[PDB]
Amino acid sequence: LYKMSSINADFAFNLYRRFTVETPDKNIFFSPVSISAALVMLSFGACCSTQTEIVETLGFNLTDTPMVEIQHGFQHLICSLNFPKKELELQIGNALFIGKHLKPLAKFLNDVKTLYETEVFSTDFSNISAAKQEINSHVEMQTKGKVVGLIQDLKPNTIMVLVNYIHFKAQWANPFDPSKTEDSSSFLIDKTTTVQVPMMHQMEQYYHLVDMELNCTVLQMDYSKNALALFVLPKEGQMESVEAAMSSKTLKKWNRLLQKGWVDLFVPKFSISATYDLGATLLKMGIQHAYSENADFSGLTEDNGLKLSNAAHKAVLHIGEKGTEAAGAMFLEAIPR
Ligand SMILES: N[C@@H](Cc1cc(I)c(Oc2cc(I)c(O)c(I)c2)c(I)c1)C(=O)O
Repeated sequence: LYKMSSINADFAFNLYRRFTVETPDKNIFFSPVSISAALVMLSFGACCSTQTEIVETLGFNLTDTPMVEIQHGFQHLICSLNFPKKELELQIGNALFIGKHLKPLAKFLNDVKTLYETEVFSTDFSNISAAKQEINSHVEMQTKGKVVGLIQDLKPNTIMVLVNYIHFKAQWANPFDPSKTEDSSSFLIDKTTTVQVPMMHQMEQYYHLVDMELNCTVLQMDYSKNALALFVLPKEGQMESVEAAMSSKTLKKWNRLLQKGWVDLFVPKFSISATYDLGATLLKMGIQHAYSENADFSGLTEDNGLKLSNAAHKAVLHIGEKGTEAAGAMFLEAIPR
């Protein structure tokens, strides 16, 4: 419901915080919905503690939201996100690359295809090089060329890869005039160091606030339809404290407090990318049995013949005068159990 949105948001912020620990004072950029979607999809085929660990790690309490409701919730979410929207490109889909010799349950396959935007491909993982290339170029195509080389290394014993992809392209409700963009303006990257970036500039009415508790400025920039960007600008030295406070509760607070008024606004034009090896992180967060010799994916294949081995994510962002283009992909790799 809006219950799910609250849970998924808090998962995003907790995972975000894990990243600030693994790569401190560095660019962070990921798609929470992509990561959550891949794991939920994996959970559809899992049983018992293997299944429950995955959803609990995603933030859910199975007393509050039974397994079945979580499944239906995520199927509804991905359907809604993919629903045609004028002036907005947003697609999120998944692909299952199944080994030639695996015995996937027709139930699992029919379910993910009908209910979870899944394309299924029979894959010859005995040519591990060609398989890696096939999967990479499919993710590349589905992300409109924006996510290149998702998979760097694929284990020779790989017998299944689950991939989720997201592509987003939208125009600002109020685009910037490139004739007002300063070619070269300073951006502070640490206390004593600046980099030069093009700085877009406009004066318009925007929803905004100063959080008096957190000492950050929050700025909402709408896209032309069904979407928005939130920029959170901490006071000097206050990034750590703002990061600690990010939560669904904090977003709900801001939603009430944001007020539309005139702002003389300067936003950088830039592109960034980020990659994450997620195997160890997901284990630490509580996904354990999925990796073990006693992994229970009895809902996926006839012979419960696999276990999770690797996971990784790549995401890219561009912001310019016209709008924003962002893409991401998540993969989970399985080997014989
Ligand atoms: N106020 C305008 C603009 C706005 C939309 C969203 I989406 C949002 O982000 C969240 C995220 C979660 I999770 C919530 O529970 C809530 I409430 C808002 C915020 I901040 C502001 C609107 O409503 O369209």
